[PDB]
Amino acid sequence: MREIVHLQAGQCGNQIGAKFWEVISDEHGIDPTGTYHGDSDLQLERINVYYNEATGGKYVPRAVLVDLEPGTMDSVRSGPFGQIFRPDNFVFGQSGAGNNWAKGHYTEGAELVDSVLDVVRKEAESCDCLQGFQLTHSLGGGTGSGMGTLLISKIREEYPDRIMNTFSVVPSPKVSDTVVEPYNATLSVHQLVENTDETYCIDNEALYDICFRTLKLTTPTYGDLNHLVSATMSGVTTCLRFPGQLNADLRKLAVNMVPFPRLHFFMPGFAPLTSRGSQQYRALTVPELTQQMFDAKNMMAACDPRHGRYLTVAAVFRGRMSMKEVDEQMLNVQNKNSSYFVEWIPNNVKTAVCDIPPRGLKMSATFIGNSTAIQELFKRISEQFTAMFRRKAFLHWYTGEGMDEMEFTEAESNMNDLVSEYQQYQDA
Amino acid sequence: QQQQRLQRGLRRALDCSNLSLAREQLLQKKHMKELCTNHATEDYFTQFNTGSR
Ligand SMILES: Nc1nc2c(ncn2[C@@H]2O[C@H](COP(=O)(O)OP(=O)(O)O)[C@@H](O)[C@H]2O)c(=O)[nH]1
Repeated sequence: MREIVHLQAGQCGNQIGAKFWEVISDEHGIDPTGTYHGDSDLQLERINVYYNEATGGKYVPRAVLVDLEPGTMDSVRSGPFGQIFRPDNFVFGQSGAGNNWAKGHYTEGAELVDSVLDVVRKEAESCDCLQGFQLTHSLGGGTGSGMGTLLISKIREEYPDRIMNTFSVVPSPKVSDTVVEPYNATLSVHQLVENTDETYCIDNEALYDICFRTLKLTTPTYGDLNHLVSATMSGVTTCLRFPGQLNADLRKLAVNMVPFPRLHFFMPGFAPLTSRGSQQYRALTVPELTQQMFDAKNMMAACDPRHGRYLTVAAVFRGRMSMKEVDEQMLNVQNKNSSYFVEWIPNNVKTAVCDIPPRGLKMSATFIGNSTAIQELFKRISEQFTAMFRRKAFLHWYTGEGMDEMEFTEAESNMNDLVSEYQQYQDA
Repeated sequence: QQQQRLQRGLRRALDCSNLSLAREQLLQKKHMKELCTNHATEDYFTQFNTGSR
């Protein structure tokens, strides 16, 4: 009825998707073998947003898992939930992407793309009324960035009304993996602004400071970082599956946070994150979810909105709760701080209330917020492109693949007006 | 005089029914306090450190 076709790309995308599907499948009560052994009847009525049918009460996801080397999805199949994925939905090449986006934008990923479009158009036309798609990828890779921006572009030219959404994993600016991550990440952003009209930013160093300083773990891992990418991700689609008092789909999220089609770069967060030994001391009420969700520390981008300006705000609430305390705190954070909120928009916050709490909890909350504090993400990635580029350093990897150097200069310059767009909403 | 005594009796019957409903509404608000309270069980905490990559 309101289906979501889920698209993944890369080593990030195959190991974010493998953990997110561990979250929905126990949210809806699905065992590791496919079938349903839940306890209520609300876990079965709206399951078709993500799952399909089979023989014998077996439900198989509407996912497509895409990569450019066969070794990445050997661990995605050997997982606790590896045998619930349909065997044809995995797409793999043989030669790698090599941390070079044009290898996967023109040569390797441009010949893998036409076998995935034969897959995504098979799982899209089985939807009775598809709401839209969803992508998770890393701009700093070669597969999910070189080819994942090709996969966006061939589904926005064909299906131009349904939603396209992106849980992008942008490069962290302080300490990151790969040296040549500027080129694969800067260049894909200019081909990302046209074709999505909703995009988040999940920086991997903004997941480390939560799982160390707030969750108070000893050895964090990537398995304890995909729990935070996923608990956000089900927390934006939760009224589409569980009935509540004020619903909001994935379409009504955008309507109240993108007022111009170049303004779709938000900053996620997630509120009830407490340490186990420090769980007894916490007070647990409504205004200690709106307390912790709006701290700049909690935020899942590595950029602060004290420097910037909350253009609009959204929030989704789960759990049976009281509309007086939901609606007064949202007013309360907004009235005190005039300098953090724009002029020319009177009310900046949207509210949604689901009923079913997440697994192991009674209440929760999720945040999506538009800012002009995310053009401080883009200037620090466009200072290290043009530092490296005007000395022509790594250039032979890229311009020896059939890619002009005038093609660099447009996404060097015409990307930068999007940066100069956001500072004119520092004015009125 | 008979009708005035009957009227006073009707008002006192109203008072008794209101008293019963007041005790039940106290019960309802005491139950409603324990829904906006949050509490995280051990399932949420066993969600962490399960994948050692
Ligand atoms: N935040 C996060 N980052 C990941 C995860 N898996 C890999 N990465 C990061 O993504 C980068 C590697 O992705 P990569 O393999 O290059 O992407 P691909 O080329 O598209 O397959 C590294 O910088 C890692 O730090 C994950 O589960 N979460």
